[PDB]
Amino acid sequence: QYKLSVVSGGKPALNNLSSVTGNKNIARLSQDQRNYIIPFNNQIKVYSVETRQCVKTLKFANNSLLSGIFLNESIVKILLGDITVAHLITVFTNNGHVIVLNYKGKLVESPKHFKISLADEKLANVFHSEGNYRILTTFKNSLQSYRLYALTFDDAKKQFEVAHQAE
Amino acid sequence: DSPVLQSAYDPSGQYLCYVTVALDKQRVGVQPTQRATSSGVDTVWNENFLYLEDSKLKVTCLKWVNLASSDTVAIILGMNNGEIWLYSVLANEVTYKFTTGNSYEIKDIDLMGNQLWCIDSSDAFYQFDLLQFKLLQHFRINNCVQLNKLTIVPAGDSVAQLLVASHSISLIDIEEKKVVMTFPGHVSPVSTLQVITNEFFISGAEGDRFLNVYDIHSGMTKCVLVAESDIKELSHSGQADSIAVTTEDGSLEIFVDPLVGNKSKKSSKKIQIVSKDGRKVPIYNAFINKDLLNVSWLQNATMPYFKNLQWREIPNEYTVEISLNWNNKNKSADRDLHGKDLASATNYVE
Amino acid sequence: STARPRIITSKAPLLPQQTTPEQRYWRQYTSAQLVKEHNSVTHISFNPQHPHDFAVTSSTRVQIFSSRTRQVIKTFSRFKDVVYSASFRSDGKLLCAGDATGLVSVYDSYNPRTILLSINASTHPTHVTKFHTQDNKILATASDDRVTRLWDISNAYEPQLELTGATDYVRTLSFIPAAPHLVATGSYDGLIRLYDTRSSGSTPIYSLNHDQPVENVIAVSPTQIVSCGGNNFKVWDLTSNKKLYERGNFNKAVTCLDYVENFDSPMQSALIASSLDGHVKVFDPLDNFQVKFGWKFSGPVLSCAVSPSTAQGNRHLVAGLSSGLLAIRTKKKKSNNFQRMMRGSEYQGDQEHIIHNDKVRSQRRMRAFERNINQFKWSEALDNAFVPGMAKELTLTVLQELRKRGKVRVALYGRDESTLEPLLNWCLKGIEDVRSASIVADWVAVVLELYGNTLESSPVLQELMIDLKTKVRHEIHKSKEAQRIEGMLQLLT
Amino acid sequence: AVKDALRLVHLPSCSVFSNWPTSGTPLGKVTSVAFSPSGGLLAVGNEQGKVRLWKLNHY
Amino acid sequence: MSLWQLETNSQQFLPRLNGIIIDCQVLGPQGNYYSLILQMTENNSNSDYQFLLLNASDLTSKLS
Amino acid sequence: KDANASHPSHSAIQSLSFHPSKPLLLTGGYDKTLRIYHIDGKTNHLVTSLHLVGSPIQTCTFYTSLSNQNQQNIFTAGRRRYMHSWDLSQTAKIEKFSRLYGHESTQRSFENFKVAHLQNSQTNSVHGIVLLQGNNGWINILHSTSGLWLMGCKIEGVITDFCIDYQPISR
Amino acid sequence: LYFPHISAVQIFDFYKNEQVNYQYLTSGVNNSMGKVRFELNLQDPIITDLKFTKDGQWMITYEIEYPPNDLLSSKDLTHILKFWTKNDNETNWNLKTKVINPHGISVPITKILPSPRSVNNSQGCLTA
Amino acid sequence: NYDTDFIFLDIESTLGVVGTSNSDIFAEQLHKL
RNA sequence: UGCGAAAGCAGUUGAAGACAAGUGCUUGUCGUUCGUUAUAAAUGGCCU
Repeated sequence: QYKLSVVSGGKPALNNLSSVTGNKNIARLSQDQRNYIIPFNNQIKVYSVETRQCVKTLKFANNSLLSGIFLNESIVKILLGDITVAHLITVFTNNGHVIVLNYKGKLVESPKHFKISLADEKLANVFHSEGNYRILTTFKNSLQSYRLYALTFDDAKKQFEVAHQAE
Repeated sequence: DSPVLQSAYDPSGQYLCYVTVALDKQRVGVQPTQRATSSGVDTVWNENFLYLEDSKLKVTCLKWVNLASSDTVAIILGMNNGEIWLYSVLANEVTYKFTTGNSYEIKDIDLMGNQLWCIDSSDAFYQFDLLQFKLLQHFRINNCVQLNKLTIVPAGDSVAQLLVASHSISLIDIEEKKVVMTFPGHVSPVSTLQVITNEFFISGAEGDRFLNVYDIHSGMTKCVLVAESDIKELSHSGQADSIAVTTEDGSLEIFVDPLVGNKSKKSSKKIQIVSKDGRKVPIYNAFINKDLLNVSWLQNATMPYFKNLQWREIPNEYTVEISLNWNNKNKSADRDLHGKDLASATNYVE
Repeated sequence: STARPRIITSKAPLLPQQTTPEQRYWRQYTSAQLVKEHNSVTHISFNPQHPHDFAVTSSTRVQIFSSRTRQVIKTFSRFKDVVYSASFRSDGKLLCAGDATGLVSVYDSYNPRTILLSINASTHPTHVTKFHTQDNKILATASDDRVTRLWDISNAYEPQLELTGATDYVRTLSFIPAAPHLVATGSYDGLIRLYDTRSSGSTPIYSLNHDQPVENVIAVSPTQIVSCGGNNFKVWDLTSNKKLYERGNFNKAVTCLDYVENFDSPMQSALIASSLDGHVKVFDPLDNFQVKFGWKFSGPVLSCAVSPSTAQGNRHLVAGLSSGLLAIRTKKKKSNNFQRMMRGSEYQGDQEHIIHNDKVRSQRRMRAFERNINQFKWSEALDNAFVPGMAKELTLTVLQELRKRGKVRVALYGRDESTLEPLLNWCLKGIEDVRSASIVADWVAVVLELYGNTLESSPVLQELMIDLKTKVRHEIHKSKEAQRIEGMLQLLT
Repeated sequence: AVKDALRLVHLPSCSVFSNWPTSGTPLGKVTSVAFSPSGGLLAVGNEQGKVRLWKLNHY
Repeated sequence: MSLWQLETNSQQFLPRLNGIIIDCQVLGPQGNYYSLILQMTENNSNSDYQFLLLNASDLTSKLS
Repeated sequence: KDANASHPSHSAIQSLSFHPSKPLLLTGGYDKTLRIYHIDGKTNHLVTSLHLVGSPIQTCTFYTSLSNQNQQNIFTAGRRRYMHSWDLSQTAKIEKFSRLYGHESTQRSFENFKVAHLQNSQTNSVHGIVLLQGNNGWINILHSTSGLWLMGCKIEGVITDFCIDYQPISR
Repeated sequence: LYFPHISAVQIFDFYKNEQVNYQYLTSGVNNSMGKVRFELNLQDPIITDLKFTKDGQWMITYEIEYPPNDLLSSKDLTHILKFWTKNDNETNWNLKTKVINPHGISVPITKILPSPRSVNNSQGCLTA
Repeated sequence: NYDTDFIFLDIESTLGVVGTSNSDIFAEQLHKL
């Protein structure tokens, strides 16, 4: 007769890492600057800046991959477009899962899931300028140490390779 | 009175080409009539325009090339230089220009497949081929002192006779190059010369409220259709099933079964557009296919808007209501009624 | 970002006898003028029409006072004996008056020289003369003959109708609104008698018993009539023929009574009733005829009147005293080249597609103490609290705000005896009030704990604590005493 | 300051045109002037609130 | 929120924000928007974050 | 045919401006209304109007970003300590510039202003700037979008008028 | 859905999953200034209870105001009870009445129960 | 809730509920431009 | 810190390591650990 179901959302997600300052905000503004993507603890909400209304919501429960992945992990960054390749986004989680999702449409049940190979490293941040990608990772005085890799996608193997640059 | 100098739906009735003046230069633009595409994608404004780089240069005639017939959709534009421009709307450029030897302006044009006929202000006929891009033949028929209108009778898959009118209407045989029959036309110059069916073509003149339905084979006036005001445009549905005429006062008159007291018939249904505040919005063109009617009006200054309505169910006297800006209090989504920011918290006041 | 909240003025819990919206309206009848007449002013009446002048009857003369000027503009002295009324007609063109001789004189209002009509109603005195409100042509007269004749202006030789049946003096006459045929008379028999002019008349349809001599009968509404006699006024319903309410808060015999409706007051309707004890009091018919205001005068009040509903100007409250005094209380109500150059300011965008408004409404100017608090001037905000001519409640707020902000020691550091005395002077007075007693204790506690050393070396401060000690001890006795009356009061219950 | 006080100057000759404006040209108290980026249209506003439009045929 | 103008060392202010500013950032090719994170430290039981996007032109909340 | 003939104005035409590319004409005046007409020479109908309550218009002008051609905007100003910008039909997107970032004393009205293009050479980016007239010789230069105060220019005596000239350097 | 945040009430729409309003329901240093250093030890009035009448036209709120430290009146809490209204179209609640120290001085209101529709048309409440 | 369903709040601030053709080619192309 | 009413009733606030300064010794500190229920102070105040 009765059934239990989650309805509303939760707190906005944040980069809950003490050392990083000025990089706490993970929300991104689209390239055309017409909508803002904010990750929550249980979804990703796309708000339209002009009308100030949530045009789209991507719930992790609705998707099977997101339900398995996030439902502990958290999004470490969102990058506009798709690295592998006009409304695509690439989500990097702390463990290393890379997920290509789409807003402005209907969410696909089989996104382009990938996985960066990290050896006892917690992904902390990623960034790019023009096609070039670097990833910062945390490894272990109560003070963490950081390592900086170069991330590239090889089309032949369809995998993300990481090459050490700094520490 | 209307910024749109000329307008013309495509044969399918899904896109409208209109010519307007920007400063001192005419620009030609195509807009989609339907609110949404068959795929369900919402229709959007088309900013691309074809500018005539010369102020003197003007468009005198516009004719669509049937979208289904040809791979690329084209609109054929007659100009006052005496040359015809074939315009591919997608490339937004004039692919080819048919030039007559003379410089007289083109009064009318018509098309049947590859055939293309026009008339100059010198009263000279010309024949052209779209596939071959050549001027086949040109001639002048005697007793055709003026020629404002040209229409080709749809007989089979070839052209055998042409309808022409200046103030009276004439039927001419191409091979014989002579008049066959003459119909007593209007006092004023003829403005519309469409052919409704076989042996029945309608005729209308400038500043006239009467349309004459003539029998091609006999030559007698079958009926005279009357509008409440001067007629500007005309659209015929099916095979004489319905006729819609855009009056000069901005109304639309529909004639239901005009070909079935009997001599003179009046329009059966009248359609108007009036805004919520009270201003009347004139209609400058319309299209009627089987059971739906497309009405076009101008908002802002030159922006065309469209509405699709099923004229069968509409009552006899019907006024479309449209929301146009008038004394709109300007609401910003980032502010409330009192101008306070939405993010701001409400203060405590006892 | 949000606009800064305004500092909220301190408001303690309500005390008894707060000002009411009805009182705040009637206090505005401020300007008081006392005029002295030769004899008691018996009747007062207001012209129904603009400018709404009012006529006072006193001794052998009738005077009309200007509403705006509040002075006599016309005088009717043609009467030889005492005059007993000055009512106007509904049109306001005529005013009728009665005499002790029994003669009824109708003059043109604002033309004392002309007499339009003179009627000998009876040989006995004619105390009441009133025009019929619905019908202008018919004039009513009541005399000591105990017959209330109904006259016609056209036929002045015989009355139209002679209502009788009263066994004592008839000094009151009323016309029921919406019932032109009905006429009400009140005699010193204590009976209010209703007559129908449509019928034969001369016999009342019914009589209502007031049990005391009736001094005035007034019709407040089409179905209710209020009659004042003896020491109380009672309101009767004609449909039920029984008294709905009775109010006897007066001490002497109520004399005159007037009713005003649909005027700009909070109360839709008002009933003013003179007392003969010096009191004229306002009652509201919408709240069961409960008292809402009052005035007191030097002597017994024989007549009262208030400006009509449509006064269209300054309102008036008039009271008439047997000493001959008349009391009036009033509620008062470039170049063409340049303009063509600057011409668009009047336009409000009535013909435009879009109207956009972003001007913020002008907020009330903030006071000095509020500006200092906003700018974090704790010490200067304290100084502004104790300045000459500062509202006591407004001084209490800044003290509470600084306490609320947690800035009580911070406001008291850079101070000596010279700049501490203003705070102690107010504390000497603020300790008495119940509202500011607790706040004074907090501030006086800190200053003692923060300036103990300065106290010893400064003599003038010392006396400020001797006398402050005296007063707080006095407040202790009052607070102990209030507990004792509390204890005994619990015993009674 | 005054009515009809508008002059067009040819460059680089720096000679004021003679034929236009004339005594009958309506300009009024000229308070705004604008040239179209292309097409040679001239718009003149005046204190009366009337924007009058001219076309230069050369352009 | 204080915008320090480093040329003259001046400063412009946006006060009475809903919470203390954890993070600031200038978001745009021309700095059209400012993105802020607010904390609302009154609630000790939880960390209540609020993301505010202000229009730099008139410092009004474009999206909270 | 007169531009204003379709929808007349209730004041003097204080400023006129042609759109850089589209065939639009903009009008303004102390009637506090911004009327845009579609100039064709024969009809000149009114595209849209915008009444700004309590905002007399002493100068108004179109502005199009030199890089992003799609960005169209209208700046209007009067004897007021603020300025309005209208980005370019159910509603109008209006922003008010009213902040001078510590230089309010030098600028008591926005009534005399002009818009130009500034190239940030250290990044080669181009953006608009709003130039204003100050109290004593001061010219205050603001960012057209963000409204930030960029630089100020000072001359001796009373500033009467100013203009802008562009000098190309290389490609 | 109404959340009694400290000294303020959040109105949150769970159907749309967005906040609709944030209103301050108490006096105090709420948004007058940003507290720093020792001012950060101050406690704003705490909204302890918040209830609606069955009709929904009236809001009943109960608040505790805490005195600042280092004063004589530094141990006497103040208990305030407030009644607010709003029309359905409006969004902001308007304080209509305020009761200072209900039930006595320094005595809390532990329970609030709005009255049923039968009695006074839900225009009443009980406090315990 | 005053309907049949019940709402509950979870300390992650999650509120759950317990309760009972040439033209067609042209139309695409014109939209792209 | 625990319990309770708000009043109050009981009970805590330890050790190691590293660093700085002064003179192996003294003091003060900790973006160091283990265990127990367990004054402040860089002239530095809120727009239009």
